[PDB]
Amino acid sequence: LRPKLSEEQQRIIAILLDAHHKTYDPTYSDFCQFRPPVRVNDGGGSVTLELSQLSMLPHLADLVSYSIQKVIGFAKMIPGFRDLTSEDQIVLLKSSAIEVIMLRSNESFTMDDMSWTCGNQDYKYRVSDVTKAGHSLELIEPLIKFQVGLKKLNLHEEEHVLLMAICIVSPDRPGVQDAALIEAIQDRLSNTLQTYIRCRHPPPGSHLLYAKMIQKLADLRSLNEEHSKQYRCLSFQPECSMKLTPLVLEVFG
Ligand SMILES: C=C1/C(=C\C=C2/CCC[C@]3(C)[C@@H]([C@H](C)/C=C/C=C/C(O)(CC)CC)CC[C@@H]23)C[C@@H](O)C[C@@H]1O
Repeated sequence: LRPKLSEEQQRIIAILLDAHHKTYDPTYSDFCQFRPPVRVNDGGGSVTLELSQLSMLPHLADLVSYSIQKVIGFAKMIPGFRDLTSEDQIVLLKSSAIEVIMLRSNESFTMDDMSWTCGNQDYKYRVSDVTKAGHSLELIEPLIKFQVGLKKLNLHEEEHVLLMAICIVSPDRPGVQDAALIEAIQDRLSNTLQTYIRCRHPPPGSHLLYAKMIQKLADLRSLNEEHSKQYRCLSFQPECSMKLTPLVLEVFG
């Protein structure tokens, strides 16, 4: 059976599409306002050098901070999000923030050269730029693998925004008070996505896609954990906090 999207489901999708268009600039016209990217000579990928300089940390910290502000705006527009207590809202935003950033970044990721291209050469981020920000291959390599796998699913924008919404409203986040409400909200998003795929998504791969999408959410949890480990070590570097921003410090600190 392939039931049609209900009126409510169509409206949910329309709201999510609109929320993403208001919170995701595909021209990347605000990036010049961030602290400029600085790329030093580190051909050897020296952990010591990278840690002593962190030349890309200020720029990427601003990009991530800017993105967190956009994700918050996006979340507030998710049907049902505002019915939760602010306490539960904060908990969900903090624990999913980096996952949504990795998800939403897929839009700027290109398989031409395995990089995130955001306009001109100055705003093209490769593996080497991330190591210059203080992170190691243990997080970077799986991150790239994740980006390629997500790209290959060739998701419609409707499925892309539904996945980010589902990612944010997870009942199994450490610290949630009303897990039942959150689960109710997530199920409504999940059924919408499942219905949309069977309904609007053409073959090959008509089915299976949902499972593949749910699996990516699991993958994210792992990246979340690894990023968290590396951020901690990174905060051990003296004078590091000044290279970040208050928002990043509170969300990952
Ligand atoms: C943000 C974006 C973005 C790209 C994302 C990138 C490319 C550079 C390295 C990033 C930022 C990784 C990287 C491992 C995370 C780095 C974060 C560093 C910190 O640990 C702070 C969390 C130190 C500053 C995660 C996503 C990825 C560009 C646009 O698509 C909008 C999106 O919305």
